[PDB]
Amino acid sequence: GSSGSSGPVGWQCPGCTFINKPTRPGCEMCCRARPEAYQVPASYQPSGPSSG
Ligand SMILES: [Zn+2]
Repeated sequence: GSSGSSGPVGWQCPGCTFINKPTRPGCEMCCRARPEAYQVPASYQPSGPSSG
């Protein structure tokens, strides 16, 4: 495969290669379901704001 290809986050749509957030199991462009094969880093958050 590719040596050191971490790149940006999110799973690249297996159809439109649309780097979709690691929290969105679906696509936005071709709304093509997320490829189960892919792997998401458990214990992940949308990085929401805090401190009111
Ligand atoms: Zn897509």
